[PDB]
Amino acid sequence: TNFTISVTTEILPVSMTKTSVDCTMYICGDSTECSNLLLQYGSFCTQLKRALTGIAVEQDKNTQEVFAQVKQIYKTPPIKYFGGFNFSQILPDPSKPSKRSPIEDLLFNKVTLICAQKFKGLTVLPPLLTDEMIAQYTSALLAGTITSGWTFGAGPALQIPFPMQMAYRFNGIGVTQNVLYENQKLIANQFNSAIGKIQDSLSSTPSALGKLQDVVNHNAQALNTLVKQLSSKFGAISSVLNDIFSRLDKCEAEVQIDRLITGRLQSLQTYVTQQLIRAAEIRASANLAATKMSECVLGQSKRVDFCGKGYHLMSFPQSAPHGVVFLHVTYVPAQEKNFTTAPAICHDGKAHFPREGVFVSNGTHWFVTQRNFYEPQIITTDNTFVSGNCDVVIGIVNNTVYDPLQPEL
Amino acid sequence: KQLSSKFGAISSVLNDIFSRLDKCEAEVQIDRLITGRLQSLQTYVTQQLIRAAEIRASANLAATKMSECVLGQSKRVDFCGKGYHLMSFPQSAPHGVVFLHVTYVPAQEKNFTTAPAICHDGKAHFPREGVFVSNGTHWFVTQRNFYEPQIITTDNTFVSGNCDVVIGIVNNTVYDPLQPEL
Amino acid sequence: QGVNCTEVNVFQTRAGCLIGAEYVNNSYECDIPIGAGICASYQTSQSIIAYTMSLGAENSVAYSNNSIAIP
Ligand SMILES: *[C@@H]1O[C@H](CO)[C@@H](O[C@@H]2O[C@H](CO)[C@@H](O)[C@H](O)[C@H]2NC(C)=O)[C@H](O)[C@H]1NC(C)=O
Ligand SMILES: *[C@@H]1O[C@H](CO)[C@@H](O[C@@H]2O[C@H](CO)[C@@H](O)[C@H](O)[C@H]2NC(C)=O)[C@H](O)[C@H]1NC(C)=O
Ligand SMILES: *[C@@H]1O[C@H](CO)[C@@H](O[C@@H]2O[C@H](CO)[C@@H](O)[C@H](O)[C@H]2NC(C)=O)[C@H](O)[C@H]1NC(C)=O
Ligand SMILES: *[C@@H]1O[C@H](CO)[C@@H](O[C@@H]2O[C@H](CO)[C@@H](O)[C@H](O)[C@H]2NC(C)=O)[C@H](O)[C@H]1NC(C)=O
Ligand SMILES: *[C@@H]1O[C@H](CO)[C@@H](O[C@@H]2O[C@H](CO)[C@@H](O)[C@H](O)[C@H]2NC(C)=O)[C@H](O)[C@H]1NC(C)=O
Ligand SMILES: *[C@@H]1O[C@H](CO)[C@@H](O[C@@H]2O[C@H](CO)[C@@H](O)[C@H](O)[C@H]2NC(C)=O)[C@H](O)[C@H]1NC(C)=O
Ligand SMILES: *[C@@H]1O[C@H](CO)[C@@H](O)[C@H](O)[C@H]1NC(C)=O
Ligand SMILES: *[C@@H]1O[C@H](CO)[C@@H](O)[C@H](O)[C@H]1NC(C)=O
Ligand SMILES: *[C@@H]1O[C@H](CO)[C@@H](O)[C@H](O)[C@H]1NC(C)=O
Ligand SMILES: *[C@@H]1O[C@H](CO)[C@@H](O)[C@H](O)[C@H]1NC(C)=O
Ligand SMILES: *[C@@H]1O[C@H](CO)[C@@H](O)[C@H](O)[C@H]1NC(C)=O
Repeated sequence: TNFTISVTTEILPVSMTKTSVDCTMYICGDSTECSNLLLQYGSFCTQLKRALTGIAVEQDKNTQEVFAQVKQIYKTPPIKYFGGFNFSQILPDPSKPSKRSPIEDLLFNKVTLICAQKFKGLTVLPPLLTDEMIAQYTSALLAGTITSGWTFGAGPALQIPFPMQMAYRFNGIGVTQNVLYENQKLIANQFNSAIGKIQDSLSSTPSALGKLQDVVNHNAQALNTLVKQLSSKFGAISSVLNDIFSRLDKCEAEVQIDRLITGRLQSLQTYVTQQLIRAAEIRASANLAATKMSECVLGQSKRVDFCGKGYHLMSFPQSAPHGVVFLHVTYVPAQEKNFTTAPAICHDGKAHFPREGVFVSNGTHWFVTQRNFYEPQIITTDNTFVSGNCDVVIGIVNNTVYDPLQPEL
Repeated sequence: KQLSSKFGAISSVLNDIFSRLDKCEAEVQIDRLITGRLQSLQTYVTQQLIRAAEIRASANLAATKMSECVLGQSKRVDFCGKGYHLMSFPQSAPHGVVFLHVTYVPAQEKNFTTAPAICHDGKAHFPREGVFVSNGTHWFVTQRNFYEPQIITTDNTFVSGNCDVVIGIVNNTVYDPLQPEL
Repeated sequence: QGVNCTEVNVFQTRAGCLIGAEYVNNSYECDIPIGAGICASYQTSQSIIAYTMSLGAENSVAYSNNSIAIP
C-alpha cells in the first residue's frame, strides 16, 4: 500500500595509473658496460615497453569507452524547477572553484616518496583525460538524463518534464501514473530524504570508497616491492653496480653482472605479468561499468539486481578518482496488507479473467488491484476478458460484475 | 629473434658450442642457455594465455550479443547497437564475427504543448498509452515514438480520482462514442 | 616526458614540454593523443599543431514544464 524510495551507491573502478618503466635506469644507471652486456642479454626491454604501451592504450580506450559515450555535450538550464526537486547536490556548482558537484567534492576528498621512484627509472604517465573533462562529461550525462530522459541515449535528445519522465519510468516498471500524480510531493520528499541520508552516509563512513583505494594501495605496494627488489642483493657481492665496478675488474664482474640480470629481468617480468593481470581485471570491471552506464544511465533496464537492488527507476552518474560512482534510485514497496484472493470469477456461466492484476477482497466485496500498488477499482468488463466457462478453473468463486451499459437501459 | 640472442653465452647456436667446446666445460654454457630460453618460453606461454583469456572474454561477449540480438530482440540500451534495435545480421569474418545492426533512429522533431492530465467533468482521464499534446487549438493523443494525431476518447483513457491534486491540470472535453448513438 | 624545457614553438603541458608544434586556441576532434587533455594533429602551410580537446558539439536543451517534442 505504500513505498520507500532509497538511493543505492555502487562503486566500480574504471582505470588505473599509467606507469612507464625504464630499462637502463631501473636496471643499472650511468654504466656503459652494463648497458653493453644488457643488450647482448637480449631484447627483453622492447617487449616490456611494448607490453606497457599496450596496457596504457587499453586503459586509455577503457576510459574513452566508459566516459566518452555521448556525441554532444548538453547544458543544464540556469533556473531549475524539476517539480520541486533538490538536484543541487548532483548538479555542478559555479560557486566552487572546480566544476565537480559537492557530492563529487566529497568523493575526490576520500581517495588518496614519488621522487625516489622517479629517480630509479619508474615514471607514471598522466591520464589522457583530466578531471575537468570527466566532470564535464558527467554534467552532460546528467543534463541528458534529467532534461531529456533516455531519448538522448538512443538518438537525438527530446525535451520532457521530469514528472512526465518519472511517469514514463513507472509505466515501464508497471506502476500507473495515479500513484505519481497523487503523491508527487511525498515522492519528492522521500527522494530528498534518501539523497540527504546517502550524503550523510558517504560523509560519515569512509570505508564505502574501498575498491579505488584498494587499487591505489595495490599499485603503491607493487611499486614499493619493485624498489625493495632493486634493493635486493640477488646472491652477488653487492646490490649496486658501482661497488662491483670499483672492486672487481670487468672480466671477474661478468659473472656478477650476469647473476644480477638473471633475477632483475625476472623481477621485471613478474611485475609486468602482475600489471597485466591487474589490467585484465580492471578491463573486466570497466566493461561491466560501461555496460551498467549504457543500460541504467542511458535507459531503463528490466533486469533484476543489475541497476541496483529493487525496482530501478534511474541512475545518476558521478565522477570518481580512477573509477565511477552510480547513484541508483530504486523503488522499494512497503506497508503490506493481507487479503483474500481468487484466480478467476464467473458471472453467468463464463469466466472473466482480468487483463492486469488479480482479484482481491477485503472480506465482503471483490476489487481489481495492480501487482505493486493497492488501488481498489470496481470489477467491470473493460479490464476483464471472457474466455470459456468456469468448469475447469480450480478455486472459482461466484460473484457479479458491473456493466457500464446497464444504467443506459 | 629471441632464439637468435646469445643469452650470455659465447654463441647463439648449440652447434658452435658443441664443435668448439668439449662437453664438460660446455655444461655451464648449455645450462646458461637453458636458464633464459625456458624463461622466454614461459613468458611466451604466459602472454599467449593472457591473449587467450582476452579472446575468450571477447568471444563470450560476441556469443551473448549473437544470442540476444540475432536470436531475439533485446530491450537493453546500446547493447545491440546505438538506437532502437530491431534485428541484426550475423556475418562471417576472418578469426572474428561481424554484426550488421539495424536500428531505428527518429528524426524531424516538432515542438508541442503537453499536459500531465485532462479532466472533463470533475474526474481525471489519464491516458493508457501515449500522452496528450496540442498544437495550439485542440488536444490529441499521440504515442511516444511517433506523431499520430488521434482524437481523445474514453477507450485510451482510464478514470481515476479527481483533478484536485494533479499539478498543471487543463480543462478540456472528451469524445464519448456512445453519445452519437443517443 | 617529465622533463621541462628550461633544463633542456615551445609549449609546456602537464606531462612535460614539446618543441616543433605550435599551439592553437581552437579545439577540434584530435587524432594523435598527447596527455592531460592535449592533442596533436597535422592541419594547415601544413604543419603539426597542438590544441586542447573538443568535449563535443554544443547543444543547449531548453527545458520547460509544459512543452514536449515528439518526432
Ligand atoms: C533544494 O536543496 C538545496 C540544498 O542543496 C537548496 O539549497 C539551499 O536552500 C536553503 C533554503 O532554500 C538555503 O538556506 C541554502 O543556503 C541553500 N544551499 C546553498 C548551498 O546555497 C535548494 O534551495 C532547494 N530547492 C528548493 C527549496 O526549491
Ligand atoms: C507512506 O510513507 C510515507 C513516508 O514513509 C509517509 O509520509 C510520512 O507521513 C507522516 C505522517 O504524517 C509524516 O509525519 C512524515 O513526515 C511523512 N514522511 C514523508 C517522507 O513524507 C506516508 O504517510 C505513508 N502513507 C501511508 C498511507 O501510510
Ligand atoms: C470492503 O470495501 C468496500 C468498499 O469500501 C466496503 O463497502 C462499503 O462499506 C461501507 C461501510 O458499510 C458502506 O458505507 C459503503 O456503501 C460500501 N461501499 C460499497 C461500494 O459497497 C466494504 O464494507 C468493505 N468490507 C470490509 C469487510 O471491510
Ligand atoms: C456457483 O453457482 C453455481 C450455479 O448456481 C453452482 O453450481 C451448482 O452447484 C450445486 C452444488 O453441487 C449443484 O447441485 C448444482 O447442480 C450446480 N448448478 C449448476 C448450474 O452448475 C456452484 O456450486 C456455485 N459455486 C460456489 C462456489 O458457490
Ligand atoms: C491543430 O490541428 C488541428 C487538427 O489537425 C487543426 O484543425 C483543422 O484545421 C483545418 C484548417 O481549417 C480544418 O480544415 C480541419 O477540419 C481541422 N480539423 C479538426 C479536427 O478540427 C487546427 O487548425 C490546428 N491548429 C493550428 C494552430 O495549427
Ligand atoms: C476547470 O473548470 C472548473 C469549473 O469551472 C474550475 O473550477 C473553478 O475554479 C475557480 C477558481 O479557483 C473557483 O472559484 C470555482 O469555484 C471552481 N468551480 C468548481 C465547480 O470547482 C477550474 O478552475 C477549471 N480549471 C482550469 C485549469 O481552468
Ligand atoms: C498475513 O497473515 C499471516 C498469517 O497466516 C502472517 O504470517 C503474515 O505476517 C500476515 N501478513 C502481514 C503483511 O502481516
Ligand atoms: C488449499 O489447500 C487445502 C489443503 O489441501 C485445501 O483443503 C483447500 O481446498 C485449498 N483451497 C483451494 C481454494 O484450492
Ligand atoms: C522548441 O522550443 C525551444 C525553445 O523553447 C527550442 O530551444 C527548441 O529547439 C524547439 N524545438 C523544436 C523541435 O522546434
Ligand atoms: C513552470 O515553472 C514556472 C517557473 O516556476 C511556473 O511559473 C509555471 O507555473 C510552471 N508551469 C506549470 C504548468 O507548472
Ligand atoms: C617549467 O618551469 C616553469 C618555470 O617555473 C614552470 O612555469 C612550468 O610549469 C614548468 N613546466 C613543467 C612541465 O614542469
